[PDB]
Amino acid sequence: SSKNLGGKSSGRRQGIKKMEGHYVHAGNIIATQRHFRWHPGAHVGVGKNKCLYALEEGIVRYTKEVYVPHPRNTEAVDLITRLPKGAVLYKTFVHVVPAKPEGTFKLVAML
Amino acid sequence: FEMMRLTINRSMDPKNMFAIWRVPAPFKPITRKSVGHRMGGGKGAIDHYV
RNA sequence: ACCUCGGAGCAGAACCCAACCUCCGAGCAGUACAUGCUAAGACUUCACCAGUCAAAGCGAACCUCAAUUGAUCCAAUAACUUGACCAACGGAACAAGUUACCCUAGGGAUAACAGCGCAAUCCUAUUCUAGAGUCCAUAUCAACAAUAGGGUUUACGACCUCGAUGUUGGAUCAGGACAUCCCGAUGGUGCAGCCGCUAUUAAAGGUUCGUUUGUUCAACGAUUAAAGUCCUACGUGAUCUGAGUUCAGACCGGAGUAAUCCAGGUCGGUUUCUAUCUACUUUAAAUUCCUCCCUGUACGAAAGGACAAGAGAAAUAAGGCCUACUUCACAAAGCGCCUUCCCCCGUAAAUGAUAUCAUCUCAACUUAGAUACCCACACCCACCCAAGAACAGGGUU
RNA sequence: GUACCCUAACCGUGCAAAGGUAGCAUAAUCACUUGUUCCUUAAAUAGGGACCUGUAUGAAUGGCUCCACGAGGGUUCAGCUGUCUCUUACUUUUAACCAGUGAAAUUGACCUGCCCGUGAAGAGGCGGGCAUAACACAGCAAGACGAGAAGACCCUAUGGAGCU
RNA sequence: ACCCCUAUACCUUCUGCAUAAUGAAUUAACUAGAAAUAACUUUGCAAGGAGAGCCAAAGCUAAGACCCCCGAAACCAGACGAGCUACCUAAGAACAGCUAAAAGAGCACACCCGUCUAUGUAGCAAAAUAGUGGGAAGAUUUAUAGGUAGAGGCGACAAACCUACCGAGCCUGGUGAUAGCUGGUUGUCCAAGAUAGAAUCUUAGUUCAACUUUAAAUUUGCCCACAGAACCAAAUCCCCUUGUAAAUUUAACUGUUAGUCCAAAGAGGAACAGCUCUUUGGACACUAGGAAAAAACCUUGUAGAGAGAGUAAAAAAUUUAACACCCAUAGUAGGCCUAAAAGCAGCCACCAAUUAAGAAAGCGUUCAAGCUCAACACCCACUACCUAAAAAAUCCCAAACAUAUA
Ligand SMILES: C[NH+](C)c1cc(NC(=O)CNC(C)(C)C)c(O)c2c1C[C@H]1C[C@H]3[C@H]([NH+](C)C)C(O)=C(C(N)=O)C(=O)[C@@]3(O)C(O)=C1C2=O
Ligand SMILES: [Mg+2]
Ligand SMILES: [Mg+2]
Ligand SMILES: [Mg+2]
Ligand SMILES: [Mg+2]
Ligand SMILES: [Mg+2]
Ligand SMILES: [Mg+2]
Ligand SMILES: [Mg+2]
Ligand SMILES: [Mg+2]
Ligand SMILES: [Mg+2]
Ligand SMILES: [Mg+2]
Ligand SMILES: [Mg+2]
Ligand SMILES: [Mg+2]
Ligand SMILES: [Mg+2]
Ligand SMILES: [Mg+2]
Ligand SMILES: [Mg+2]
Ligand SMILES: [Mg+2]
Ligand SMILES: [Mg+2]
Ligand SMILES: [Mg+2]
Ligand SMILES: [Mg+2]
Ligand SMILES: [Mg+2]
Ligand SMILES: [Mg+2]
Ligand SMILES: [Mg+2]
Ligand SMILES: [Mg+2]
Ligand SMILES: [Mg+2]
Ligand SMILES: [Mg+2]
Ligand SMILES: [Mg+2]
Ligand SMILES: [Mg+2]
Ligand SMILES: [Mg+2]
Ligand SMILES: [Mg+2]
Ligand SMILES: [Mg+2]
Ligand SMILES: [Mg+2]
Ligand SMILES: [Mg+2]
Ligand SMILES: [Mg+2]
Ligand SMILES: [Mg+2]
Ligand SMILES: [Mg+2]
Ligand SMILES: [Mg+2]
Ligand SMILES: [Mg+2]
Ligand SMILES: [Mg+2]
Ligand SMILES: [Mg+2]
Ligand SMILES: [Mg+2]
Ligand SMILES: [Mg+2]
Ligand SMILES: [Mg+2]
Ligand SMILES: [Mg+2]
Ligand SMILES: [Mg+2]
Repeated sequence: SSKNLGGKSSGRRQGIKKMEGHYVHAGNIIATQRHFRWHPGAHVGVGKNKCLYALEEGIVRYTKEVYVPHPRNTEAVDLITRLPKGAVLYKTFVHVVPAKPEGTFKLVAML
Repeated sequence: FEMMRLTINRSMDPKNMFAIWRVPAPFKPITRKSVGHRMGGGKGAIDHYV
């Protein structure tokens, strides 16, 4: 018998690839996730499988910030506009603190 | 449950005593395979509840 | 039954994590037509293949979804591109059955018998006191349920053995347990007696012949004091059998196109071994039934009808012997004759304290409660023997 | 569905090429199965006679009777007898002793005991106990998972072969 | 010399063998690791090297050093076989006696065959002997020659027979067939060394990873501080110190990829299994001591000699059931229901006299009647340990011991 079939898929190997304080170069994938567990913050972009990658080069910091969705996000705005007064949502965000300056001015000629 | 209910209902005095359960009805299902079956071949059908 | 892909649990919190584990799905659809080009940095389903995200830049504008899928060769095409339920989904370009006529290499890595583990099932004992038993739980039986035990069934597991652990019943010989079928002792009874029912103790002794069936079993006939339950590699095939069962022949019914097959029936069908080692090869106390009397007594309204004590007669079992009978004949035998001797423990009572009564006492205490056989020992060359395989032994006056 | 049970001469409906006819029948026949009844026996899962959709009989896959015949399978009367109750006696062979000649399978080494326990789960060899001078000859078959044949069943192998 | 003490042959195979798993009587002799691509080491020469050809952004040339033995059933080619047997051809031979005289007739020799039994089973015999049997004038038996041959013959189909193993003869060759399977694989000494997984006509194998080994180069590797990792338990991830000395990369390969118990979290099954499946962690497949013997439990690891010493783990404890004495009139057969139900079938109430008794707590009666408890008095005082089994098969199993200072 045993009429249950399927369920043989392997693990997705998702989750955090870069924790706190890890030095991260530009484009490095920080986290891979099936749902929005960690949200993109400062200098962190999100890819269409909801992956999180660094837009700048620096230090990964996880913070907890208030959640204000876009006014075109219909279901999220519905949850907001049904929330009770005095309450605010909080989400875990991922930031990259840029370590290097954008560039320097240096002498090249003595015209 | 039948042992408890019959014994207490027989021995109690319904004019000056009262009894209640503090245990819910049998809900957890216990399954038994067929008699003489070899190991494997799926999980057995639900037999009773505890 | 499944074989590929995805989601959830198992796997609670980085990752990963199995089962012929528990559930749910997938082999698309919809939009767009820049769903263009190019390129830092990364992720990765534990390998590889495959898969995934993406800054900047050029050029424009001002994708949803969870899986939704298939390598290489090769084929089609001018090119760009496009080809499998290759679903056994890392895919052989294209190949089914059957074999008891079978063969080989291996496997106790793996089944059948046996052992072992376990005890679901099976069996037993207790606890509880519903109920049945006119009344009455506990003379007897016993529901729901609990505790404990056994290893006789059917399984389940796959640990020894496949460079063989031979098999069902039967013969022969039995060893053991007691959860006793009979005989012994005792307590209770809804035990008047005879019979019973139930429980405690007892394993010395015993436990039949036949018809059908290969049967273990089962049914039936005739008895008996009883015709026990088991274990012993379902005791025992280098002691036997081979009726059955699962080799080669064949038939019937059925299945299949056929070969062939049936956990269906039927007829037939080779059972080897010179014993090396261990072990062993003469250990004298017997039980039971029946008859008579007790006695038509006890008991009982009657019908029925004992237990003790004692006498006799057998039967079997063990040991032995030939007077007669019988097979037979300087003798060996049974179908014949002779002999056969102790208890056994469950409990029932007396006195009497802890507890100045009582109380049978895990109180001190009282009562019920073997002998036999054998026994000396360089006459020995040789002969004889009721002694003996050889050896040994007895006699030789 | 239809004549108290059973059973339909009967009616209705559907499919097929035809819907098993005569005969026999619990079979050398799937399960029921030791079918029911009579004979045979003291007693019958046997044998013979009868009934019977045989729910899987059946007509040259030949059906059913019948005369002879059969080292075919089954039953039986009577007799016979050691088949047995229940075994005994003798002779021959074998046997055992003396003499002559003289193999084979087997064999890790052995100075090769019993009980209980243990352990790759059944011990001569391990643990605890018990027993124990040495060595021949005859006999037995309980054990040495005894000897023989790289299991005749079962499974495996991208091993074979015969047949359809 | 034995007696005392210690001590479960070896090889292979395996999760694990004293195993009652394999092989081996013993002696002597014979009998099993062949090589490339690269790499590494050591030379020579060097932007070139090599005795043409080739390679070259330090290379090239030369050397060293590395890859076993035995075994199938089979398949094909060419020969040799019908002096046995299957069938056939040529020409022969045998069949007493009796019934009836005709017969694929009957009894029955010779003769042919082989039904049943027993013996034999390395035998007398690689199929026999003894008795018992079927046939014995025919589709019989038999001597001689010849024929049909293997992708075949021949067959009154047994898939029989074809020179003593014919589901396809035998011999030679291909051939040293092939074997993911079994067996075996030979001096000494030291060192490092234990198992995530994925694919696969694959699960008895292999390739990649993982682990392991060697040689190099380099700098961090393990242990970890705070802060940090999500909505719908134990812990882990990350990680500076600190304690330590390893780690990564480069080069070159093998082998392991058929796994056991224990503790923990779970799953399947019976909240069975010395069961099966994952995960974390030990131990085992390596030593020693202990738990009796002993894989997996406990103690302990780095090697030798000693007739020294301190220790680790390390020896099971329990023995259970006495419980009072004395007393009892009565308002009433409380009311209702019922034939009666009287304290006691079922209902309502539960007052009330004696000093002190429930309009009755058990029994017991058809109902009654009866006898115990609760109550007076009595008195020393309720004396009150609050606990509980037994079975199997050869023969119980160390001997024993309560009392000399941890
Ligand atoms: C003992 N008999 C009944 C027998 C039984 C089986 N089957 C079993 O193993 C069955 N045993 C169980 C019941 C399963 C435990 C058997 O498998 C066999 C045989 C017989 C042999 C005879 C063989 C014979 N040789 C070897 C003595 C022979 O030469 C021939 C012949 N006709 O040439 C054979 O047929 C023979 O080899 C053979 O096939 C036998 C068996 O296979
Ligand atoms: Mg999953
Ligand atoms: Mg998986
Ligand atoms: Mg990867
Ligand atoms: Mg861009
Ligand atoms: Mg496949
Ligand atoms: Mg595949
Ligand atoms: Mg056959
Ligand atoms: Mg074989
Ligand atoms: Mg078994
Ligand atoms: Mg009652
Ligand atoms: Mg296993
Ligand atoms: Mg075997
Ligand atoms: Mg052997
Ligand atoms: Mg053997
Ligand atoms: Mg008893
Ligand atoms: Mg047996
Ligand atoms: Mg034997
Ligand atoms: Mg055979
Ligand atoms: Mg015959
Ligand atoms: Mg024999
Ligand atoms: Mg021996
Ligand atoms: Mg004939
Ligand atoms: Mg001699
Ligand atoms: Mg033993
Ligand atoms: Mg002897
Ligand atoms: Mg074999
Ligand atoms: Mg394979
Ligand atoms: Mg094994
Ligand atoms: Mg051992
Ligand atoms: Mg031995
Ligand atoms: Mg063996
Ligand atoms: Mg051995
Ligand atoms: Mg083997
Ligand atoms: Mg081939
Ligand atoms: Mg000829
Ligand atoms: Mg004739
Ligand atoms: Mg004749
Ligand atoms: Mg045939
Ligand atoms: Mg055949
Ligand atoms: Mg080879
Ligand atoms: Mg070492
Ligand atoms: Mg595969
Ligand atoms: Mg393989
Ligand atoms: Mg296991």
